Amino acid sequence: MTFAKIKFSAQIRLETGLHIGGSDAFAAIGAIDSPVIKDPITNLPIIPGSSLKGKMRTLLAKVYNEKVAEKPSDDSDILSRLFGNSKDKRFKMGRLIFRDAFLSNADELD
Amino acid sequence: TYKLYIMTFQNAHFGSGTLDSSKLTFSADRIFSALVLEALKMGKLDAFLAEANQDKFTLTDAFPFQFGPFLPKPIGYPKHDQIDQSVDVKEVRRQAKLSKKLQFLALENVDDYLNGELFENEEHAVIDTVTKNQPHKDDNLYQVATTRFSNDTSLYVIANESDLLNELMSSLQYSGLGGKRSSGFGRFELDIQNIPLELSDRLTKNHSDKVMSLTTALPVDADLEEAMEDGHYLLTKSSGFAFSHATNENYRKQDLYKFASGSTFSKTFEGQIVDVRPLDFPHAVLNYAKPLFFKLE
Amino acid sequence: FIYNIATSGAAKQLKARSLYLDFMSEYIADSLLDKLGLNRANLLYVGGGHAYFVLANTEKTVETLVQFEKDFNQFLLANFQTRLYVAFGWGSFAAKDIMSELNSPESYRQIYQKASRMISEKKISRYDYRTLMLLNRGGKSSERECEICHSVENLVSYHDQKVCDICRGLYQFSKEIAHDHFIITENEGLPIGPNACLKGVAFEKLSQESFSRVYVKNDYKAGTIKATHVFVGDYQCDEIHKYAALSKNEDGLGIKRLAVVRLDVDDLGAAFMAGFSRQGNGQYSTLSRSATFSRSMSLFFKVYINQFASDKKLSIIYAGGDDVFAIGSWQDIIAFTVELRQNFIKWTNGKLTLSAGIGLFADKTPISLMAHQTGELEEAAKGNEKDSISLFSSDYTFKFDRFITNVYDDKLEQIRYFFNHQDERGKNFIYKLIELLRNYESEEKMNVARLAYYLTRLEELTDKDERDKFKQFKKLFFKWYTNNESDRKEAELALLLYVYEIRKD
Amino acid sequence: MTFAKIKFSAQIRLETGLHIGGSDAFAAIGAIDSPVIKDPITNLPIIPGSSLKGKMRTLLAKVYNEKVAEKPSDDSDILSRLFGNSKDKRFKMGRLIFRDAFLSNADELDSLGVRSYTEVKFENTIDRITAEANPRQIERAIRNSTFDFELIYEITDENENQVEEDFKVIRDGLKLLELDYLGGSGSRGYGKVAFENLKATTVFGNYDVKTLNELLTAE
Amino acid sequence: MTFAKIKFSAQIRLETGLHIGGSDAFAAIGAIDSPVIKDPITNLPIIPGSSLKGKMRTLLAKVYNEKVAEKPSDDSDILSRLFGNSKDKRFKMGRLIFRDAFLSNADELDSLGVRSYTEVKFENTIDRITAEANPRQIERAIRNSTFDFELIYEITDENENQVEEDFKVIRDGLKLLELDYLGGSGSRGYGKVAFENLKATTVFGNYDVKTLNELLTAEV
Amino acid sequence: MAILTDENYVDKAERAISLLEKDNKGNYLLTTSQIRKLLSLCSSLYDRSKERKFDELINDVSYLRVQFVYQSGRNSVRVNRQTFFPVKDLVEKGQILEALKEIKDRETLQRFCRYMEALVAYFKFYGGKD
Repeated sequence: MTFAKIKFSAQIRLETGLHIGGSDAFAAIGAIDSPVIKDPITNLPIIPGSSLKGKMRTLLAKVYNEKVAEKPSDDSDILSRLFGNSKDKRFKMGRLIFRDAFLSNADELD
Repeated sequence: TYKLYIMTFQNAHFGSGTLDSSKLTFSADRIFSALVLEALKMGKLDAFLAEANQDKFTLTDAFPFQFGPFLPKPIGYPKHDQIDQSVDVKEVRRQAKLSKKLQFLALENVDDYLNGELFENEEHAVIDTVTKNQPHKDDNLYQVATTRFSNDTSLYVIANESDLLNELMSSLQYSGLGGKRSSGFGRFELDIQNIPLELSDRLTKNHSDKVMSLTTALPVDADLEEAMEDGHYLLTKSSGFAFSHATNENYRKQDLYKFASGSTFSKTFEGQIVDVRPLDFPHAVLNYAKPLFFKLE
Repeated sequence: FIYNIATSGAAKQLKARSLYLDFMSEYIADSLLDKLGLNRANLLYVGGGHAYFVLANTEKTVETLVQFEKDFNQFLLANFQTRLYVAFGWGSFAAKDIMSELNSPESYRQIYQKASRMISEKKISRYDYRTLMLLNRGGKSSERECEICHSVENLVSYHDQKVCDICRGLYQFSKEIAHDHFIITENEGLPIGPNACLKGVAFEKLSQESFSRVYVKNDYKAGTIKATHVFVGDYQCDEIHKYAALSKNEDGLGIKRLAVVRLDVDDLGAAFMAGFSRQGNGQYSTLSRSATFSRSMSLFFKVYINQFASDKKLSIIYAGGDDVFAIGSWQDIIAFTVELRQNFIKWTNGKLTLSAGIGLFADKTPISLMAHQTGELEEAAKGNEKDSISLFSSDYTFKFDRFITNVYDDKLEQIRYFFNHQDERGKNFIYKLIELLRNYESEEKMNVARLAYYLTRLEELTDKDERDKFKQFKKLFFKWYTNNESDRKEAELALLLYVYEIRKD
Repeated sequence: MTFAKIKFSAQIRLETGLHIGGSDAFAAIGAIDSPVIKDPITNLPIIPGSSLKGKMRTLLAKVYNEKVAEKPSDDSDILSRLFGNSKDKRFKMGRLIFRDAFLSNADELDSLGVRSYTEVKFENTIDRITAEANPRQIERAIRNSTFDFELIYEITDENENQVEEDFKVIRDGLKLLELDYLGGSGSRGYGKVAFENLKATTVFGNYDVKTLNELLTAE
Repeated sequence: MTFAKIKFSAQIRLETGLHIGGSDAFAAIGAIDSPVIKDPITNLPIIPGSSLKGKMRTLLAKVYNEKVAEKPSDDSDILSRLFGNSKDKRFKMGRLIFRDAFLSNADELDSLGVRSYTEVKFENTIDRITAEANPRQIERAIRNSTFDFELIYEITDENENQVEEDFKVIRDGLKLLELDYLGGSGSRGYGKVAFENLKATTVFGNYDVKTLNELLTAEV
Repeated sequence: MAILTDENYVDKAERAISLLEKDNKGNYLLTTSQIRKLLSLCSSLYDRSKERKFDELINDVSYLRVQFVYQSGRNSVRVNRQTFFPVKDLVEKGQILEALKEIKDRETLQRFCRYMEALVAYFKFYGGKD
């Protein structure tokens, strides 16, 4: 009925390290390694909300579907209702908004 | 008869009877009314009226001025005595259409056109129409045509060197001329020049030879018959709604048929500052139809 | 007189005025013939207010000519003031100068010439001292005017609007255009002449009215009533205010704009005067050949144009002699212009060409402004050595055959075939294409670079199945852009027409 | 006190894209579905004086009109004595003679490196029940373009005691127009102008514009 | 009653890479991208007032409507009188004027050693059956960019309760824009904005905004 | 002698692009993904030259030259049992380093940026992939 917004706030702690990826646009002159995605200003590693949303949708698609799901637009009611669906007028805008995750314990790490 | 008043325009709308039309050049009645209104609003109306009633006063229709005084095509002188050609009818009709399309000659070649030479028009101004609306009741959509000049084309008028007329001209150059003057259209910048030596000897008021009127003039009844019995001319209507500060409602001022320019006549005549006010209304409307002639060959 | 209308309802007044002036010219011819005791056989040509007679050279004929001249000019001064003026001329000629063994081609033309010079002289010097002294008498205190032609004579109230007697007559006559029979009464109807008025009345009512002459419009059948047959171009698909909405198709495609076409055949007068003198060393110049040329021109431009307008959303306001004026949906208007000239070229065997101007306008625009802009475009087309078409601007002036062969069915067809298979991004790239086309002169080589980039980026964006057709279009458009300015302008016009066709708004 | 004319020279500098619009004959061929009004000759964006006059009158109608203005003919005396009024004796012709506005930094724009003097803004509308986006394109006179603004106020013997109130009205119109938009879809970030070098100079006759300039600029 | 105009001035500071987006036809000469819109003079990313107005109206339609709206013209009285309906006579002219938000702290960004004001985010899409990664790259604005945000509110014939309600609606719109994303692919971490130094100053007329400024600093 | 004049840089970009190296299948070895960083740096420097003086843009030109030199030798393609350097031959044939050396005022900077834009446009015109 009434409008509300619930903000799930958590801290993602890396048990092992994380290679999100991206291309060599912030790669150092001389580095041949595969770079991780970085903030254009602080050059700290980030976790883009696109990767979180994609992996969460792919994982939940093996549990809450009981179908084939050839394409993302074919997902069930329970998943297209949250994560959005481009081929359904009732679920074009999903109820879940992900946000880019930025470093917070840089001081502690130092 | 004395000066060569030039006025550089950038955007102007001289109505031809409807708001959606805009002529290239204004007639002498428009500028005379503008001067009368400027003198009335400044305070010195009677001085300008006394000057205008004198026979020394002169005013001509606006003519184009582009690196040389231009002039009206003489009506009735493509005469076959100097237009006889051996070309086929295709070229004859092409040159007749070109002559009919011509509206303004240059002073450097006026006599050349009288010799039978053929000339073409020149890029002076573009007649464009802009549509505007009234977003107060959201049910209005009007169109105004303008005459934005370019190619460094100005307009010129021939008037006497007088301190009053110069002052009224300088006050008029920041009041605009014709059309929606309080909307952008009509403004100009004044300059005062001397008549070129190839024009002052012909710009006349009195001989008995053939003289092109350079003004939308209406002869008095004494010499009207002699004017049309051996004359070539055109007729123009000076109708309109009389702008006045002493009525809450606009009144159609009396229609008037005047001889346009360049109407050729066998002799000179006298004009009239004619009252065209509707009946029973104290201050009148003055229509200036007074000749300024050009001597020809 | 026809095109000066300032208010809504301009449509009906416009068509009624066109038909009314045509009928006034017809009545001038008929009454002049009746005063001379002749008939329509002596009539060589009536059209556009221009008419020619062949009469007997006698002092009586000259006196009736000048008397009818004075009478009809007095009537026109009484009703239309100085707006309309009839001028008569006549040139005396002998039999010898119309043969082929005795006519001199100079003499042939000279026959017609004198009359033209006299008409021009009478047109230059119009009114005597009495007439202008009377017209300048003033003395009228009027606060309101007519809202259509701005007349002040005999204002009456109609639909909460002030109109003159003539405007009221055209208001009435616009509803009576749909009838086929038009009668000349003494007092009822629009004043067509001295003590004579025109009134369009249906057939079943014709027995209840007192008339002197009956005209039948667009009918080749000899009916029960002895009438004179006249032909006009009067196809009307719908009301003029609806053609803006009619441009849209069933799917909503098409700009909500109307168009006006003005078309003119070049050198028609030179065609009349010396078109036949080029062959046979001038022996083919007889009145018979000019008369059948007049009849062929009337056949093409008064009845055949009605079939050229068939099934099209347009109205032919004025079609007589050489001037054609039509208003409609822009697609049907341009279509009709193309078909009319193709059939004119086929009709005249390529001897006479046409110059056309097609102005594009919005809904509710004043009709006088419409006619003025379209005539300006027509004149701009006339300036391009004639045989030219000016579409929506003096900038897009093309040779007419080039317009048909290159613009409409060559570039526009390929642009349609391509972009009908494309999504929103490709259709949006048309605006970048047009902008590159317009800016070419300033930055020539940088612009050809930019165009190459845009074409191949859309190459890379096109699906694999549709890639090859894109390669074809990219090569063809690059060839158009780098060939010359003529193909550049033609491609720009084709893109403009296509973006007009697909517009959703 | 005798005749005078005072000219308010200024330089309108668009901070946001201006969309006065009004494509009729020349600008009608713009292929944009909303072309800005241009010069017929040089194809240069233009701010017509009618737009400035109308926007200034509608803005001052909210400040100097004690009664509700049902029609512009029923405007207050102060507004009708400057902008004019067709249906009264004294106020038939106004004291304000607006002028059109033409581009004056075209050479500066070329120096900056622009290719065209009118950008294309792409927008769209999102349906509420469905969510299909309908896109559209509208022209915009690019920002950092300057237009010459020139307004003349006439001082006449009869209308002399009202000079100060009139000057306040022009000030409050020019600085309201600096706060509201100038034509176009202004409620969506459009037509934001700024009057630079705002200077009043008496031109014909004589007047003490030196007291007016100090209260015109700055404050 | 009287006339007054109040200017809400703030700095839209992004916190994730905003991508409002334009058209590929008028993009730069660079490689494959979904470019943001840029000012033609300086080629810096901007936040047009149309995006802010649309997102604010859509978000306030979920709170101040009391009934679903099929069209913007079918909104409530408050949203109509604030934003404006073409189909309503009394609300034809909205009392809210939004302004384009141009880049503000380009000096600070340059001081931070940045070399471009727009970054390229590389993503991919993998099929659920074949797991083939089709790549893509899109354009984003830099994370810590700030934009000058100006919103002008006009007071005519409006009671004190009406102007207070409009202030509350504007505050809720700004809070909802903070809690939602500005235009772009915001379901995947885009367009998150925060309004800094948000304050209201009466630029025209005389109106007291001490309590409005206090509640603007408190609620934010 | 100036290597980039206002009336020849487009033609030079054409000649350079048409002269690039190729494999057996007739495909360009250079791709826009290799020169993306250089294109972005050139574009950013171009739109920074409009409102900022050259005397405080020397660092950007220096970095741009460093990046061109680096990307010339960083990337390579192994074909036919030998290694090709696409950006290196692009720089050598287009005389990019020579235009960079002659950048002294604003007009030369903008001319070099437009030359790079013409180079990429022409490279994409002749079948250059992404």
